[PDB]
Amino acid sequence: STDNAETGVIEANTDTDFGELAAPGNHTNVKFLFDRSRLLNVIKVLEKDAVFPRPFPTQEGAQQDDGYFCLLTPRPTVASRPATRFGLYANPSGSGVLANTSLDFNFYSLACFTYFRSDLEVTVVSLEPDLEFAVGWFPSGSEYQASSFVYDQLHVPFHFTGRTPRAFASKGGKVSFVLPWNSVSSVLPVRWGGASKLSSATRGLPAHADWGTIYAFVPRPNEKKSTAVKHVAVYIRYKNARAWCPSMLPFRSYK
Amino acid sequence: RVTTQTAGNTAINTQSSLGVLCAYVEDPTKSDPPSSSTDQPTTTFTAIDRWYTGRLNSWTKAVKTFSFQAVPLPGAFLSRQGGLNGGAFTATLHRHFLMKCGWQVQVQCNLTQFHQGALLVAMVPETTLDVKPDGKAKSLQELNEEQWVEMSDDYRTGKNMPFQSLGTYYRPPNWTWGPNFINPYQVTVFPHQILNARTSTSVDINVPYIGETPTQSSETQNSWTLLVMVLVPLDYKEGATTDPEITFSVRPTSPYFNGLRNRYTAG
Amino acid sequence: GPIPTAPRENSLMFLSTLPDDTVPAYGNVRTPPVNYLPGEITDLLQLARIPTLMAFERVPDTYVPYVAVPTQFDDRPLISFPITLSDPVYQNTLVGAISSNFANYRGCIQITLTFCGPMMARGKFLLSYSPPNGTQPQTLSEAMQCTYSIWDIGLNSSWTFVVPYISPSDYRETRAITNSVYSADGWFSLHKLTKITLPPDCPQSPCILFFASAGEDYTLRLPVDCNPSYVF
Amino acid sequence: GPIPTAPRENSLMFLSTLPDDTVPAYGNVRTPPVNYLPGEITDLLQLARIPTLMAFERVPDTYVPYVAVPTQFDDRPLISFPITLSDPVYQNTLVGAISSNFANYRGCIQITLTFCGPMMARGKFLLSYSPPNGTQPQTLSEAMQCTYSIWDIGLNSSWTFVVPYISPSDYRETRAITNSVYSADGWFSLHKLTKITLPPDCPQSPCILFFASAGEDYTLRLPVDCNPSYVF
Amino acid sequence: GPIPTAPRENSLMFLSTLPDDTVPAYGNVRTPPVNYLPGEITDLLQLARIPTLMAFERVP
Amino acid sequence: RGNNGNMTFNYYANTYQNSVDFSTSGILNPLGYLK
Amino acid sequence: RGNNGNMTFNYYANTYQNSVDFSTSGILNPLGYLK
Amino acid sequence: RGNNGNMTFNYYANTYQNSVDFSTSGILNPLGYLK
Repeated sequence: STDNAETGVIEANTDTDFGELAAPGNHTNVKFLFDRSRLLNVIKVLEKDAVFPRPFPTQEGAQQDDGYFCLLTPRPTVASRPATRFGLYANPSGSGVLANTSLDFNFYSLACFTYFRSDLEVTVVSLEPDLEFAVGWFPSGSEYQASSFVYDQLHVPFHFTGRTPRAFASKGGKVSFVLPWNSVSSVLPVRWGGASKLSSATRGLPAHADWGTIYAFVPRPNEKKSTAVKHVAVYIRYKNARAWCPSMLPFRSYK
Repeated sequence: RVTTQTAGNTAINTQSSLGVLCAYVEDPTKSDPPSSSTDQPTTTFTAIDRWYTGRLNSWTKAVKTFSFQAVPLPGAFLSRQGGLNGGAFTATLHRHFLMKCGWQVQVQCNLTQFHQGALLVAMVPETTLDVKPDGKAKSLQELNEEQWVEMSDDYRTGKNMPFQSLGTYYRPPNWTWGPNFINPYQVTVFPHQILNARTSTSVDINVPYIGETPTQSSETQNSWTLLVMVLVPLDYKEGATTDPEITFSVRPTSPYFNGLRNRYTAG
Repeated sequence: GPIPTAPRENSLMFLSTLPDDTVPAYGNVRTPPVNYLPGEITDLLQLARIPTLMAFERVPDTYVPYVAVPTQFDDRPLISFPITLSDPVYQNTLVGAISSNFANYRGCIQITLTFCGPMMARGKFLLSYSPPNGTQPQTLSEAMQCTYSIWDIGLNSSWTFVVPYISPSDYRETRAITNSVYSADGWFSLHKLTKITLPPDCPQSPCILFFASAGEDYTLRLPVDCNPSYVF
Repeated sequence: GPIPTAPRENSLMFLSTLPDDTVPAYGNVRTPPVNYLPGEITDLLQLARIPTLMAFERVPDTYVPYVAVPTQFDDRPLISFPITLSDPVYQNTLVGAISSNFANYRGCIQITLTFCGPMMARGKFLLSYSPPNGTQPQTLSEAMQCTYSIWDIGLNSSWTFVVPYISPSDYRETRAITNSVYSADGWFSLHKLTKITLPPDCPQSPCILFFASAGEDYTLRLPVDCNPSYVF
Repeated sequence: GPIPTAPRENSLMFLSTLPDDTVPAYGNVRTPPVNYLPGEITDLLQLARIPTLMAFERVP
Repeated sequence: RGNNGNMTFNYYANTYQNSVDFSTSGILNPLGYLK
Repeated sequence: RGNNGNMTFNYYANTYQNSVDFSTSGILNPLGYLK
Repeated sequence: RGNNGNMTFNYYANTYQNSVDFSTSGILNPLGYLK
């Protein structure tokens, strides 16, 4: 029919040309679609007080504990820090240390807007049989407390106690709870183009776009360290999500 | 199809026009002062309530499909790109810390009926194309040699945006993706108009203010970016006409300013 | 006193899509208002209703989104493609991208065209839509009998062709594997009825742009998992 | 009969901040009344609103809480400090100590001064507040353009300077690590506009005392863990 | 506060004919109507009331 | 109706418990009529 | 609203269940208006 | 009042839940008055 699509705003079934007005029969709603769990990352389990990674760039011969901790955000991250370029180690054995990375494939498969906001609901699942553990979390912009104290000649890491929530699960159990949107920024920028500092900043790297941080540890004294490593899984959900402006979608190769 | 819009002491004429695209909401002009500060703000006045004009590179047959050029806002004012000179607006910008404003632009071309081709212009929000992959803004001298940006798999995948080097402690990963890819086939989602060679000459858009905070820093914000891309390569009979030119006009709307101080300096 | 109870067979189970809440841990937190942000989204159909561009293989990357009219033809449509949403031509369109993440769809697809060439040219085109058959129709004589329409170059260079929805079932699958009647729904083709008259001094070979989107009665039902292939 | 039930996935869990009570073990106990004790506290902001003293490095412990005016000057403020609550100067003030245990703050800081010297002296001072910039302003000419005020020695020897709250976000972080725009908020400085006239027989070199506190619209949001460093 | 309770002797049991429902996992799904199909059955006695044939050994 | 005993309380909503068809807007009948 | 089935009883208070913004005191609109 | 979420039902009696003193029969006041 007559129209002018160069103007952009085109008009708007078969009743117009030849109709059929098939009756309705809301599964695409933003609030409904995003309410379901999905894996985020897999992390080790602590057995003593750890040293948080230093900010980049990290020089050779720097002592720290890497592989633990994990942010709560869909945007790409590296070494438990915000990042922009997603990457992976597809190459064979090399040298140095390998940096853990994460990303929300399912979220970005339909991330067709710019700004987002919702509540987060976290849960944790163990992997090794009959494993006992616990979880700890702190808000954005805070810091992880190091060092340990002595009780009856046993070194208890400080992270056993704090004003932030703690969770103890029975042998072979699971954890779950819901946290509030606590970042300073009003909404989460899916893609950004600003700078966080007046000088020496990196374009397009947001500062406090997340929900917090999480870690896992065993309720034992530091005098009972073991050798075999342990692992833990993490899942997240979104509650009352909202979107605020259109955007693009990931490109699909034509190979 | 003949209308003129008057603002301040300057006016613009349109021999052909379809209308004005109002973007997300009706009446983008309406706005309110921010809420993340207390000091009284500075508002609009006649000195800044007017248009501004600039120039772009020429269009040549050698250009292929999907090539593009970008003009960040308001960073164009600060960089003096394309000869644009904000004057009073730039002077006021350099003497403040917080800003909030809309935008309203129009682009014109001099295509004649004896030419075939198409152009697409849109206001892509929250993008970074000006910066080189190294992590430094493209200089005015560098922007001249290359008149149009060549589309490539790297840009399509967003694999070459600025990043932070890890350091000798780690091993270099293989970068393969980033959240600022460019998808040419879907650029029409943002407000746009098709500048065909046989239907019209001038296009225009009206956009409101957006951002993840009620106000953004006035020295680094890059909310809106003006993008022009070529769909159908230019072609014409030899000897008729050569390489038309391009121009554009800008005008802020209902701005606010906060945080007075001396002139900005770096180091 | 204690209330008698009997735990069921599915206690201590974890469901990834259970419609229920969880206990709060750090409640009683306020947040800044967001009434200043315009353009809130409510349903992805709003984005699905926006036109976008298609792709084509081009002669022997080469995936230009337009088709160029040749000079001499041979009893064959200029371009034709199936109506299966898993087809390559629908890959990057918003409708195809969104639908690929759902199982069932329902409604009328919408196709829009636009001409790009010299003003003083003329011509006439024919658009066709053939439901499923044993063999894809080729000749103009065959095409004419099925549903069709005639497009005439004039002041307005754009035209919209609405594909009717006919199928033996209320819903239809979104991706085709066996090409059963439940997924495939025929073909679409473009035929040059006349010969395009290029005015003097206008060089040659105009081009046509394809615009596709969803109709006003589109719908999707069942969510599914995604393909992370785009990360590699 | 028994009521069917289904325990959830998070049974037998212990939360250190769960908002719920526990079963009593030794209830039904009375206690003596406490209506005789005056001065009950309800909110720590009441204590946060009380002025206190600051610290300064002094010339080469040496952390006297006052600043002494020199005789000859050189185009530079007598004392300046950032507006980051993690700065050393804010360590022992009540506002700094309390805020260090919370994540986000909001409101206007308050600064108060007082003069200590001979009665029959005279002078004039200038106070400045510079939002974030590429370089900290130094000269009086620069300082004058920004927000400022002039203090005159007279019958009243005390003055209060209110630091306005301007930021791109509703809330701000309490401790700075990267010095991002979300934590740092500029600098404060003191400049001697004139030369202080010491009356005869009054020896020299008066002193100034710094008083800091919280404004009337201060606020803190998120509790956090503490630092036990004070025990060592 | 917590409500006291006492699980019975037959907890965590599975019955193949227990008259009770189960928690939904993928609810909120609509289906096409079936008002166009005639001849709905309600009780198998309707089919039981229909004559049929018998069998007999016949001579060897 | 059906092998369902509970007759006091349904926790989850009907739409989330059972499917519903979308609108398009003793005594036993015999399966054979002989005019 | 949302993928929530329970419609009979909410135990914890709304303020402790969901965040709330502090006061400062079918039919689908199109995202583009063309005057 | 306090970090308590439940607002529907208290099982045990108040006397057995919290201590009680036996009878002997926004707006914030300032802790200092200057006559």
